[PDB]
Amino acid sequence: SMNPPPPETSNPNKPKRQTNQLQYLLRVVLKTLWKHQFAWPFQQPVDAVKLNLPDYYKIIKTPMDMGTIKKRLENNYYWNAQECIQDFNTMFTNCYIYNKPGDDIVLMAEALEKLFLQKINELPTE
Ligand SMILES: Cc1cc(/N=N/c2ccc(S(=O)(=O)Nc3ccccn3)cc2)c(N)c(C)c1O
Repeated sequence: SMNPPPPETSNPNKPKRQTNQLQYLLRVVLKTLWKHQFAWPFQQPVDAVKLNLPDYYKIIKTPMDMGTIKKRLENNYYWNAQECIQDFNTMFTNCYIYNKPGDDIVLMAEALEKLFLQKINELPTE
């Protein structure tokens, strides 16, 4: 099986804006997670071909990753902070669906998610 195309990251038919929350999500949240020691599985779409995961895209229909999120932020793809937050949550959830408790990748997701949630608790005002 081929990989699916990656998620879209730019669309000139959507309106654009910068908000203080979206700024925080790129400059604080995304950049803090990106440099973490456990970021590496999450920095690009899951390459099911290269990683020998032939059922990955049979199970995961809404793939998401932080490379995609970073590009979406940088391209003003998101209008609402919640859309971005949702993408992070999808990314974690997919990892929990496909993998099992105690897998190394799950433990890495958990740690990154706890950090994510801490930072989201510190989002500034609308
Ligand atoms: C999200 C997710 C990601 C997964 N793998 N992601 C990977 C992402 C990148 C690599 S890498 O370029 O070899 N870089 C490495 C490999 C090992 C250690 C540090 N960096 C390997 C795997 C994976 N195998 C599953 C099952 C997942 O659910």
